[PDB]
Amino acid sequence: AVVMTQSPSTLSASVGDTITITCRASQSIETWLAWYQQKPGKAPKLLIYKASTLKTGVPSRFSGSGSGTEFTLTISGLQFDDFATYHCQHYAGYSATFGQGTRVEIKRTVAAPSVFIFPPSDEQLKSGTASVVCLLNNFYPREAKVQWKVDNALQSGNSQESVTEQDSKDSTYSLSSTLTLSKADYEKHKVYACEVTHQGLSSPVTKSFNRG
Amino acid sequence: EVQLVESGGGLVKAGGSLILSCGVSNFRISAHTMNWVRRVPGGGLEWVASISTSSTYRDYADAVKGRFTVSRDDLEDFVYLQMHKMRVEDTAIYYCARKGSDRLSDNDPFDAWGPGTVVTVSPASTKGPSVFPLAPSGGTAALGCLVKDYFPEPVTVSWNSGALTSGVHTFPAVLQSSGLYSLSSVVTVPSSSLGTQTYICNVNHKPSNTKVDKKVEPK
Ligand SMILES: C[C@H](O)[C@H]1O[C@H](O[C@@H]2[C@@H](O[C@@H]3[C@@H](O[C@@H]4[C@H](O)[C@@H](O)O[C@H](CO)[C@H]4O)O[C@H](CO)[C@@H](O)[C@@H]3O)O[C@H](CO)[C@@H](O)[C@@H]2O)[C@@H](O)[C@@H](O)[C@@H]1O
Repeated sequence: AVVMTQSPSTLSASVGDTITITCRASQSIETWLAWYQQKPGKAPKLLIYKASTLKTGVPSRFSGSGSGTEFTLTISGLQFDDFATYHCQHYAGYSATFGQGTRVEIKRTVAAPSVFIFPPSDEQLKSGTASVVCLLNNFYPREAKVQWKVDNALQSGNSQESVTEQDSKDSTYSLSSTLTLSKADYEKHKVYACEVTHQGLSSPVTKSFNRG
Repeated sequence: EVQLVESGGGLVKAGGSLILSCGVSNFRISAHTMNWVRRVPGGGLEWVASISTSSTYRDYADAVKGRFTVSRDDLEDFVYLQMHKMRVEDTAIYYCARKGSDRLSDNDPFDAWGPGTVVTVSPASTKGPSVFPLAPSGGTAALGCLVKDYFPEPVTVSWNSGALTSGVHTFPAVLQSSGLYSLSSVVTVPSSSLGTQTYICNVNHKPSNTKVDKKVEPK
């Protein structure tokens, strides 16, 4: 019944900065806490255990502290390699509970996306399928909402989206959502719209097209 | 009364992997030599694997040897079958059985069987990515390449053989409800440079040995 609460869920920081990630236990867990680094796709890598014991090979810039309920991960002088997710973990004999995770990313200013809608290619249409694509280009922060509105009717369970990593130079994100319909379904409707909701937008942007 | 239940069957590509589990009722696995048998479409039965009492000895059919692994969980009464580097000929109904009698002997028949789980090995190991253009329309615009119904992880894309790098965004692949992947690759270019400049994506699918190039033009 031990509940682990990490804070913040997302930490925006610049290179060279000294940042702290807070982890909270619902009840006393003494020092049975472990910090892990996890980069997209790759498996979690153990950094600290016994709340402060730094594993062999882990840089000196990493720091562990705390006991009972309050725990702290400290990265002094941020390196590009340090930019990833951090998971705090209460490790018991035959059980464990993790934190929600902390995504440590590069801070930059709020940037509204450039939205582009792509109708399905005639080539694909002939093959019995229709893939309608929406692009959200170079936006900040990562949190963005996409809604598909076929003839004003909102869609659900036909769309699939994927997001790129933070840009090397500009520090923004890109999202691409693909609405997938049969040739038959696609030809029953006229107006295909993509409504985008984001922090850098005064109101949601709706990019649209008609069949021909 | 004695029952056995196999779980984990389904469809797999050639070269793939799939694990089958066997669960039981009204007896403990502990003292029984557990076995797996398959019914090939041809009609006959092929003895697959055998696991001796407390995993002492493990025997396999010649074809399945070095690809399959038999395992036992005596404490929770479970039998496992690991199937790797899977061949089309491995397509069969898989039954888990026990060597048994009223008094256990040194050589008993398969007195109890499970109902059977269906395992189907598809001929095609890799799929061909179908490439589609994401055709354009304030001084700047975007175009792209939709890499579809293909497989399997991973596909690489480059634009103008590698010449165009600035503005390029190649998105994480998305697993579609079919079992096939789909990804998009886009690039932002000025609206002016449309008619003049030529744009081509370079799709590289190393598993299937596929290399596709498609030009993105408006209308
Ligand atoms: C052997 C079939 O696979 C068999 O297995 C299950 O029953 C077990 C089996 O165990 C065998 C037995 O040892 C032999 C034998 O009794 C005798 O000739 O003496 C020797 C040792 O003193 C030995 O070679 O027990 C050993 C270890 O316990 C195992 O190596 C061997 O698997 O036989 C007895 C009954 O004879 C059972 O108590 C065992 O549980 C059942 O699946 C059975 O039905 C199968 O026919």
